[PDB]
Amino acid sequence: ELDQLRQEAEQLKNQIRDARKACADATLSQITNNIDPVGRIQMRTRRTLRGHLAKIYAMHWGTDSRLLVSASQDGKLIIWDSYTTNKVHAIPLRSSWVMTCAYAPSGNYVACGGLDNICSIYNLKTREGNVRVSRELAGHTGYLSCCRFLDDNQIVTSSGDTTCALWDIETGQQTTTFTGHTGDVMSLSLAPDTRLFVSGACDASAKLWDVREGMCRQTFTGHESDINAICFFPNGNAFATGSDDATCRLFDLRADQELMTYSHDNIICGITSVSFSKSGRLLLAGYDDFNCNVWDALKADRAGVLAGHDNRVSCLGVTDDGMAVATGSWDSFLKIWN
Amino acid sequence: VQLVESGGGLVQPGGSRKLSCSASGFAFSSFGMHWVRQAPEKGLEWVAYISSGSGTIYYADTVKGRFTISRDDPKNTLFLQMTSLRSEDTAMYYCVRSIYYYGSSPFDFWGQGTTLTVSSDIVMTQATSSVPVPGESVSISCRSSKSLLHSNGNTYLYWFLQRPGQSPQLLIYRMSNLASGVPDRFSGSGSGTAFTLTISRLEAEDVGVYYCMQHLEYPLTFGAGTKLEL
Amino acid sequence: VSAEDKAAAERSKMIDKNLREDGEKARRTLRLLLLGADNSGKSTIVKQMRGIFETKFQVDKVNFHMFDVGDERRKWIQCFNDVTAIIFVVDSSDYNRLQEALNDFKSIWNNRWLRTISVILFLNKQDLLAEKVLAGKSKIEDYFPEFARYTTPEAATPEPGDDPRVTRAKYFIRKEFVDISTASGDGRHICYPHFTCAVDTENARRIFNDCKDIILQMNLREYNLV
Amino acid sequence: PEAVIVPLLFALIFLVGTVGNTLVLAVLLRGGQAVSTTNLFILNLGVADLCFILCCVPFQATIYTLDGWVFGSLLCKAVHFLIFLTMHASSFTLAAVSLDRYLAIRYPLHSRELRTPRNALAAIGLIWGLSLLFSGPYLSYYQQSQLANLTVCHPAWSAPRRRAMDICTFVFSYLLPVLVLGLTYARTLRYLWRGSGARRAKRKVTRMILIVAALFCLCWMPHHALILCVWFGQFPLTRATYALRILSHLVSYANSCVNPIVYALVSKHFRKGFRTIC
Amino acid sequence: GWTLNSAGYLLGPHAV
Amino acid sequence: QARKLVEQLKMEANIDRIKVSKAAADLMAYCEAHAKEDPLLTPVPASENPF
Repeated sequence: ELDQLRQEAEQLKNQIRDARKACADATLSQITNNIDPVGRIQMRTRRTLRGHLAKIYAMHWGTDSRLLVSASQDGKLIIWDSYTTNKVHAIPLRSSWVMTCAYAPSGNYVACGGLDNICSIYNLKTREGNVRVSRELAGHTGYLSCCRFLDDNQIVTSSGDTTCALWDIETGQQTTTFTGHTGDVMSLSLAPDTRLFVSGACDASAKLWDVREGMCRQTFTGHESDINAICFFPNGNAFATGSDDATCRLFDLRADQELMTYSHDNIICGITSVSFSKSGRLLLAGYDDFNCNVWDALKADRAGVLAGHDNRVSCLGVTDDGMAVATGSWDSFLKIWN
Repeated sequence: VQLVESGGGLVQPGGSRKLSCSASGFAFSSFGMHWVRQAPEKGLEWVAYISSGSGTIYYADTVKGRFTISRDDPKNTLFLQMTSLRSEDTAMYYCVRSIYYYGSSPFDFWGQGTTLTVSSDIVMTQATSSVPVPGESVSISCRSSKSLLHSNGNTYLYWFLQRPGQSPQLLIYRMSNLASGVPDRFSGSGSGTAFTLTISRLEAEDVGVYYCMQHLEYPLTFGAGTKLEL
Repeated sequence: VSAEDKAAAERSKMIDKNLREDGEKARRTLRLLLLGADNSGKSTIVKQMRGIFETKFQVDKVNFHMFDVGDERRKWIQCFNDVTAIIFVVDSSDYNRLQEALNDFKSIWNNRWLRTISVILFLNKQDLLAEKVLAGKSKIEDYFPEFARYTTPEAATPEPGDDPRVTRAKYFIRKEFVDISTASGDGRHICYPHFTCAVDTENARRIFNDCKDIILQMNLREYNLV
Repeated sequence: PEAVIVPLLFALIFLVGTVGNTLVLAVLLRGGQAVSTTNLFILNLGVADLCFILCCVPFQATIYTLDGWVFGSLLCKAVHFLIFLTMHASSFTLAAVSLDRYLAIRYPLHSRELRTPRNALAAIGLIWGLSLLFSGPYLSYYQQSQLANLTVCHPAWSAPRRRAMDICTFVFSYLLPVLVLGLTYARTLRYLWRGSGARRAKRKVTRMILIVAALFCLCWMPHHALILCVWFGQFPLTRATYALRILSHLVSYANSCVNPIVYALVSKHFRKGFRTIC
Repeated sequence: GWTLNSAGYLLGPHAV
Repeated sequence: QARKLVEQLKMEANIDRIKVSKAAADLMAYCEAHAKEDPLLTPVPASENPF
């Protein structure tokens, strides 16, 4: 009974491993070898956005790429105008402990969550000239880690109880749940089609979930420790993950296998937050060593350093148009680089 | 939201008067406030402006030195003090709210006006005064003395509609954006010193007078207005 | 800048003034963190001085917050690294799970992001320990063989009115945690041990003194004196 | 002989102090250190005292080397006004740092209410006001004239009045801040002394406090002592007295040279800020 | 090497 | 628990797959076809730079 089930599971796992090993014919480093390197890239602090009184723990750029929402552990949710260093709004949160932040694609709502297990949605552009809590989505058992919008009505939230959940804002209750992870789901990212999303947990593995049917499609394991952040390739068929292994890894969707690993002997610190560029040629990263390391997406060579922060960089964002990159660190100042 | 103003009446010239406006349904501390007068035989024209926190206070040229504006947030009230009024000062006074942040819609709500009967500037022109017109698209053209295009790329033109015996309501802010609740039929397009307002599928209760305002710099200037009749 | 832009700058200045006033009000309080396991009287000790639960108290006109989150705390413990202290309460009477308590203290003490966050140790349930060591049914040497060769350190003087066996047992338990703390302390963050009971009422004065010492060390560090 | 070592010594002092103080100022401005009472007081001491005293060193060097004043009349007054203004700001900021240290050591929690950065800026304004009050008449104490056939910059002040200002600037600038540091650090050391790591930290703090107090006493002592010798004893004119004058000026500048090192640059925290700015 | 300038600068123009 | 795991493994076993070379080529083609629209890789003029 149990022995037969274990044997069948082992046989299926070995079959999948053989299938993915047989599909690996040529390394991507061997294909893009004769491609001109991006060269050394220097980016300066164009705008420093001061006004947070505690460590910034999340971030998000608006669809317009002009307004960015920053969540910090002092209980505020400032919505900066990035061009002019202007604070459009300053939302005081019910609970100081905030670990995520999201700005809706339409722009009307923001969302924040933390150790309170509740994802709060704030409505911004309304009457009476105030931002007020619209829906306090509750139902997660562990701490909330990353919340991301789909439309004005649907949200995806990953929690510390080894699960993700797709909520309807109007109903206030989960419409879909995704389970199967063993450790805390520490990060989340969507796809341009908004039909699939990849989530990384502390069991040193990532999974690909489907929003509609709610069934896992692929699982990726190439990491030795917890995946502290994940970002998704602009194409829609790949993504990149950052662990505490001091290594990034580029995974793909169709071939179901790791493509490259980004690492350097000099860096040992964990990776907090990863992001791509608009084209996908360049891959930003953020490290615990109080700076950022720029890695080419096709050469795995350190293309530059963004050493402007005093404490560890927490969140890392790239605008929709790709004009600038915003790095928010525990120094309470988040900077714009270009 | 409601704005109700009390004051006015038959006052001999040279006297002193106070108008008090009370606001309900919104946070009064956040919004900035405007006092705007409209003569019985003339169009709208700016009078005074008080900012949130009362940090900055602006007065028109005509009423500078003999008018005062102030606000009380805990009481949710606005006081306008008028000294040594003139014979042409008889008008209807409106209180207008405007919030000033990126993407905001200023002048969105106009309070109910009072009545007060007595006993350089960017010149804006509206060529048409009364246009007879339902079911037909109507275009109203407003000309500005100088180009209303700042360096940052924001054009500052606002369109206001006044219904017969009713306070004006904001229609288009910054010449492109449509304020909340404004029907999709209204549209606005133009460039510096030449702006248009297009109305499609006109129906009942759509008539009124349309005023064009510039917010490029103080003092604010209103247009003569275009009247629409059946 | 146009009129709208100067007005937006004024609104931003008002927002920043409100933020700075709120921050000045918020920085006045000393935040803590309550950590422990099952059968540890963290609930009792917090009730005596009274997702995430919070208690608020104050002593000498100084305000404190004590947060406790209701395993695998290696992730959410990143948030509590600006706290002035971490409060660690253990069931020193229990011998079966005292070793996993030592392992937990190793986990928090050697944490990467708590590299400068001092810890306050409360060896709770001291009277249960006294009655257990008087009963003699359970021996510490059964669970910890090195207890047999351990002797009470000199210049101890715990308090007048306990048996030598009780003092020996409690001092051994304290020394285990102290050695774990001092293995890799490096002087950035230190451990404050205390023998708390279920009925003791002076559990806020101890925390006040410990927070005062932590702030004194931080002030010494900022003045470049150390 | 001396003519080849004097300008070299003054240039050496100028270089070491200017480098150290540019380091301290850069770290305290944009080393990531946010505004705080201790940062404001250390920044004030650094910039004001140290940069301005060593920026005014070259002119006294020209006094001792160039045989005659060459900077005109506006400089012959403004320079000495700045010298004594920033000596006073030095001593006052040292006293302020001592009192601030006592507040932040003895009352770690309630001083936190008292020692807001606003009160720090108020105290900085107050010490500058007292400094500008005290170094006022020095704007006319030194005047230009023609001695023999050559231009000179010298005290143009009646001997009683000149003596009165010498006594007043000595008593205030030296005695009052030295009294304040001595008393305050004595009380702080008394309170601190009433684990191996705790003993080591207390030893380090005691050593640093002793070093600071000894510096502020010993470095400015010889200059004021020599001036008092001039006014209250038979002070001869000798190559020995010329060496003593050079030594007094050198140690007076050495106080301001080693203040950035002692207050800030010898702590690993400040060094980490410096590594970040690099 | 007490120059006239320095000897005056410490003493004063009255008795250089 | 075992039944759910074996069912998931059986479901994941039957899946269309593409050779790593083709996916790599597609990634490179997408990367190079949009290299002109990236203002981080190709620096933007200071006059045209919003920041």
